[PDB]
Amino acid sequence: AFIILDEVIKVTNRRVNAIEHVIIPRTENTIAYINSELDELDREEFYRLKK
Amino acid sequence: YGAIYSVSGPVVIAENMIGCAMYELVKVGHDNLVGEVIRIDGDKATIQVYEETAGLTVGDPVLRTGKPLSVELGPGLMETIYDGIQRPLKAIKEESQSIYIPRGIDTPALDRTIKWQFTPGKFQVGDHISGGDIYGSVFENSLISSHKILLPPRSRGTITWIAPAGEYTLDEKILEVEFDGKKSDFTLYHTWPVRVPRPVTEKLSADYPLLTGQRVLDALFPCVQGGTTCIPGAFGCGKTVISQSLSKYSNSDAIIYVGCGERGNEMAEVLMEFPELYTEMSGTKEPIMKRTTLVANTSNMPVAAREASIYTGITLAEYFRDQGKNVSMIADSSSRWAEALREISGRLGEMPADQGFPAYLGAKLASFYERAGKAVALGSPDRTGSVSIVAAVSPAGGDFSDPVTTATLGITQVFWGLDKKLAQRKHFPSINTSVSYSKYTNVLNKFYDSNYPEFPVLRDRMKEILSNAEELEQVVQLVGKSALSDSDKITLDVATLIKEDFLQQNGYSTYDAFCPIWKTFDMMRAFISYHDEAQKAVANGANWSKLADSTGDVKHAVSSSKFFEPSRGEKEVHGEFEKLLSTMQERFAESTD
Amino acid sequence: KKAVEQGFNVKPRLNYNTVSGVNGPLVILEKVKFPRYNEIVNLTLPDGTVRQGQVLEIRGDRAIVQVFEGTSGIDVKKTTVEFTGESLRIPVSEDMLGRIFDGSGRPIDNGPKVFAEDYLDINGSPINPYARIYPEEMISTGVSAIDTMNSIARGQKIPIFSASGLPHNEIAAQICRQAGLVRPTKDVHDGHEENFSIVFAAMGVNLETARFFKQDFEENGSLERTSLFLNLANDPTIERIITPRLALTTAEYLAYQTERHVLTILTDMSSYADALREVSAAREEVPGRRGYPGYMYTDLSTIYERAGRVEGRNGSITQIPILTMPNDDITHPIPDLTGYITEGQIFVDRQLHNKGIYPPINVLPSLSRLMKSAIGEGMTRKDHGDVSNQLYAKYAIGKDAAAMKAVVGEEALSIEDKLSLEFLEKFEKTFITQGAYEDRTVFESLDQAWSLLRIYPKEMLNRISPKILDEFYDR
Amino acid sequence: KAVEQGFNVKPRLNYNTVSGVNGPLVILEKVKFPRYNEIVNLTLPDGTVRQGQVLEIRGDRAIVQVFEGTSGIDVKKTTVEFTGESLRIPVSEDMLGRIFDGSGRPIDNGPKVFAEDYLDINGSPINPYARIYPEEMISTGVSAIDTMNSIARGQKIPIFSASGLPHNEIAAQICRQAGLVRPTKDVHDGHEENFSIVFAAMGVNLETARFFKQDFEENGSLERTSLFLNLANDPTIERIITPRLALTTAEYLAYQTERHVLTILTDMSSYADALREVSAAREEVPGRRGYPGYMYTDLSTIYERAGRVEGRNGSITQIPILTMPNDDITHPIPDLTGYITEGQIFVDRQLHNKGIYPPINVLPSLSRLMKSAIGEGMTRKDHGDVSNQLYAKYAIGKDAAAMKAVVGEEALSIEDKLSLEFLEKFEKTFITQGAYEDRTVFESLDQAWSLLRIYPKEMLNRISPKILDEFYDRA
Repeated sequence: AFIILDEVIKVTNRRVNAIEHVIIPRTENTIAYINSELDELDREEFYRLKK
Repeated sequence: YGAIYSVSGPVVIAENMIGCAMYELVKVGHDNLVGEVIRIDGDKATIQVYEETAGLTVGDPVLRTGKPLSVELGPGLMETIYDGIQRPLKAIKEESQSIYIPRGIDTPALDRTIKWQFTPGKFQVGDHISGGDIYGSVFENSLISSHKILLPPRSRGTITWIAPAGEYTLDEKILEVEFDGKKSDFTLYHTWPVRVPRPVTEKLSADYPLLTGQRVLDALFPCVQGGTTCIPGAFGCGKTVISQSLSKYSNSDAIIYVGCGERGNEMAEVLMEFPELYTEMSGTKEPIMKRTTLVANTSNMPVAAREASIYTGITLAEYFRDQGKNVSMIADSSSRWAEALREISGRLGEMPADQGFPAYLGAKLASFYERAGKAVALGSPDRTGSVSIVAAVSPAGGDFSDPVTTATLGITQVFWGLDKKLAQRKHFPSINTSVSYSKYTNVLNKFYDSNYPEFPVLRDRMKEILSNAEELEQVVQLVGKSALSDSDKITLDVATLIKEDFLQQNGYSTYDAFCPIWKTFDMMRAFISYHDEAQKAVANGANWSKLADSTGDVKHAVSSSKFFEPSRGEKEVHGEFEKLLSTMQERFAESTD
Repeated sequence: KKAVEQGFNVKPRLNYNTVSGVNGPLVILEKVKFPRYNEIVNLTLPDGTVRQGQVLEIRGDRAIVQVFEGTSGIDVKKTTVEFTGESLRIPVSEDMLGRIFDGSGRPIDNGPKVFAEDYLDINGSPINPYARIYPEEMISTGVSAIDTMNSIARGQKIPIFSASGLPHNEIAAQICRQAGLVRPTKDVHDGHEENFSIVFAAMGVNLETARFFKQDFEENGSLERTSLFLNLANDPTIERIITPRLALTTAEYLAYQTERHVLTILTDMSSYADALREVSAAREEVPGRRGYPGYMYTDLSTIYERAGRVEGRNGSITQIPILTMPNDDITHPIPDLTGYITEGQIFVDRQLHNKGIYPPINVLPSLSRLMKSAIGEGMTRKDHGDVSNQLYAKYAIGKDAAAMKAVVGEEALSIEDKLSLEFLEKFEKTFITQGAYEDRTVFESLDQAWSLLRIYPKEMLNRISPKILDEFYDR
Repeated sequence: KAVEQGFNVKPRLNYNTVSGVNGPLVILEKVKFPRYNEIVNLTLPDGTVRQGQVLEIRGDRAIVQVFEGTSGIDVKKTTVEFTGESLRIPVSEDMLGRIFDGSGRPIDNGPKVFAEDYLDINGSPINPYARIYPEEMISTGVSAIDTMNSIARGQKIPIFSASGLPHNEIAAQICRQAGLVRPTKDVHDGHEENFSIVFAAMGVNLETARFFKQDFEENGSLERTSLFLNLANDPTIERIITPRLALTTAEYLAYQTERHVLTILTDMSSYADALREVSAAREEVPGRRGYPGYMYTDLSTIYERAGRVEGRNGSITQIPILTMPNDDITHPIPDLTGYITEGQIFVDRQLHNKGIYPPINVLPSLSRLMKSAIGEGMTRKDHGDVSNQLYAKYAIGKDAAAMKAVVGEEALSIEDKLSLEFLEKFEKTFITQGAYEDRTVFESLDQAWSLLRIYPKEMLNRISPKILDEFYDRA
């Protein structure tokens, strides 16, 4: 049980501190940076078209 | 009349076009290219040319026909290959021996040299005749034995002369009606605008199942004769197997294939198997081509032809629905149609809605899809037809985020979604059970109660088992199979057995090319019986590992139930399935003690 | 005096053949005389067919008319446009109930015209905030998942979040079929002084399911309380824009002039949003977030806020918008804005739907923000709130215990978890699982919930008040 | 027949009426009846002559994209001469063994092409009824292509790659060891069996142009190839016609001289960049990422010039190479290429980083007509089953590797451990191949079977029991 609990707690701590704390910044990058920039470039191009 | 003022790609602006109307076909250039008016700005009309626009000069004539983009409907429509504008490819190749399509070729869509055996209908001289009335019949194929000649919709009058029985070419006068002083002559064929759906007296509720033959479709997500369906465009999936299955085994009296946005070689595909596929439901080995007309539209053809491919195909399907024939339309990729719409809107300088697609994308897919349902055909005699629209969608990036699928999902009652986890593991037909759906399950309860009373119950049982095991698998993949109860292990094993031996279908095997609905129902019975007996036995203390090892024989029997030849007949196959069920019950009763 | 209409006046209409251009779904006119911005006009095609059009733009002597049912067949030479001089007023009467209208206000039940009591203008003025009063009584639905645990008050605006293929249309049909007032009384709610009504609006609804709504309402007797507003997917887009406005104008008329309690089901709000985006891009506006124009929070607000109960009128409007989440996410603009404007939401879950549970209402995410105002002693039963709370708590515990069932094993769970697995089983497949035609009153649903809660012991039914618990659980 | 009617001299209008210069575009005034797709020759003040193409006409206004760039063009003194015809490339079978510029001019110190006909650029479309389905697999020698994602004579299959990856090496290898599994073998020299090559370089650096030239030198394939080298220092707008020149000459040889042409179009991304530049100069409606909305139609007009035809025993096999700008297949260039081409060969950065050559990634790569070029009469009867099994096991290996990265090796099942072992032996022995190692499809199939023999026969579920029983024990 000590071995199993150590492995399980290590996995849980890894998920809390590295896995989730890297997936969340990756998702934040993806949406907030790149999807917003692509939408912004579409906005600028379509606004130039309208002009 | 008019003269070109501007050319930039397929878009042509012609001046002195003060009389032109919206979506009216015009003859652009000295070659008389086919094009339709898209915008009007006074005397200037924007025209999208349906053929190659190179070589057009400012000032050459543009004569306006006065008719919108129409499709010729009549005998000779069957067994024929067409493009989006319905130019007969075979007739084009015989008229001009060139391997290419000549620019401005104007061969009639339906052959004018074939003499059809015309049998006059009920109506006689002096009888008032209305749109959709069958005033005669024509023997077209050995399979389409009675091609009924309908009076064109939006046309009526008192019959003054009806031709007697005999052989008539497509251009000879058949019926001469008198409306109010204006007198019209009618022939074997008539033209109908591809944009306007063909009217019917009443749209019924599509309540009879369209048997595709794939077990996952006909079992979990069934479609009906007259329904609307979305399929992924990935090959190996239903994109290539379900089309052949519907054309070869389904109860459709006709098939309309619309290959818009098709690749060049994948077009040459469907032009060689279709002439070499045969039917058995007619009582004789007859080619499907007698039931089928193709609208071939490669990707290098003009974008406007790509857009018009779907419309001409659905108009042909409507025309054959108006004769009381259940006709299935297969659209190769409505995503390519959507891209054609996007390109046209780009050339027109319209503001796009999302990811560049035109704002009216959903409206156009709706106006196309709702031309499907079961209907009571216009005019007399009373008759009923349907148009089962079976339209495939090629996903973008492998997700449903693309606007085409999002707009499609708001219209189609049946959506057979794709699962790349199944596609990558080569588990065909690879339909995503979690997200695929069919709103025709409730309508089909009437059919099931008459034929297979427990079919909805077993379908719901299988869906429940698959969902429960899916959540169990997503838990296991992080935790493992150690801590699961025996019942959870049975759920997982039964769902794996289902996915591998009921949902999975070869399609290229004689025993499982077309799984009949009775065989599918019996297989659902067998699999649900396996799950039920396993759960009942484990509830009585039996260890799951020992029970599995002692019942591997009946597990293999359930697995190999799919290997039964459907050609052996419903009686024999059902008897053998009953034998399998009795064997399973006996074996589980033995091993539970 | 009612005889103040002064409608006997005759207003001649000008018809112009001076069409200057055609651009997609809109027609430009070159010499209009004093055009009105939102005026409805009639186009006479050269073939003789007549089409309606709504003016979209008015420049100096120039009016841009956006045409219903497309623009095909229009030429700049022969077509004529007749200017009505008024916006899309709709005919309203106390006997619009039992009538099925197109999305343009034209009846489609083969009946006669509305025979208006008044031609109430569409998209009417906003309710004065000083006139609003807080919702105070429960509107029943016959669905246990909604009645017991997500109770809807009489002025609440609560959407039903869903997705493509989920049975949200059948849930809407069931609600329209079984909705009503809760409290038993000496006189029935079908009278002339305590009456109830339903306005059902379908936008972009498929022809199959539109026929389903029509047949379902005409056969189950709910039609006499229902004014149905069908709009097919192939119907005009401007018609889709005006359909919820027609429904809410009728609901406003009934509730605030006839003094009825009106429930408004606006099914397929996402299809309305798609139509709104199409209309926005028709005016060369540049699309906002996710292609949807950036101003629809205002338009959704105008649709939603036409609800609630008011000071001087005994009537009320309750709205149940139904929107399909595209790709099943809340971050999408439509569910996000609806959550901004509406009180709470009902969730239809795909996971529950695949298990065969109907209605597949996932109650853990679904919330009625002002449920507490719909429940009480004179409002349903004194145990409604704490029974709902206990059901939510035990259902969440059951879901967590189902997670641990495959991780620590069944026997390693606590006694509460062993009870919670079977409570969740009985809950989902007996209480949430309700037949499409099973009408459960709020008290029947409450005592079914009690029968589900009678398996637990006294000690850890801790979220029920000890007075109610000691009066209901122990017998 | 020998009718030519070429002896018809047509005098040419030349215009001093240049109106303006906008990037690659030159706009002309006062033009007498301009042809839409006409080719013009505008002479700069310094005396040099540059060739352009009319791109849009409006009455007397013509818009011309100068292929050699617009540097030095002067409104006062530049004279543009109107040919009255579209672009036509002089074609003859002795184009083989010649190196051409991106505009068709020879750059091998040789003379101009002694034309037998002036075939139109972007020639007329092939009637689909006259096409023949390509079902003759060619053994490219790459086990990552031969076994799975195989190519037939006529398939349009591109190589998807990125910056710094050895796509040029893969294409050179395929050109080096292309050949049928079951050739006709009716001649002692294979003159009808050796593939003719048409290599079109579009804005590509001199190092790899020299690489391809030297590779064709070393294998004697220069006398069977025609090179259209448009380097990076060469003008950008000239990259638009280079693929069309290459495809027109390929059509000449394949459909008129009955040759089997293997067309290679490297950096389709550079061609799409040139299209984007031209569209941006045109102030057009931009599609995704700024690329023109019609880029699908242009890419299709390029690619679809392949396949076989009914009466002529030639073929065109396209292997375009496009550099995915940021390793993303969802970019507009590869995405639109995928919808036109039959599958693709995917060159993975990850596999390249591990030293695997060729770094062909199995999972994204595809051949949309492999299923008909393999079987009993062609290649071997285990081909389809072993290909499907290898693909499935590779996908399972990737998933198991992800899990092992997350939850370690020990927590994996025997399925996953066998999957990792198969994946590593696969990527290091089967996918990994010499730059000059010509593996016949049968050798690759034997290697695939030796690889699959890692798995027990019971769990090779994607192989039919007949094929499994017949081949598994043949060690």
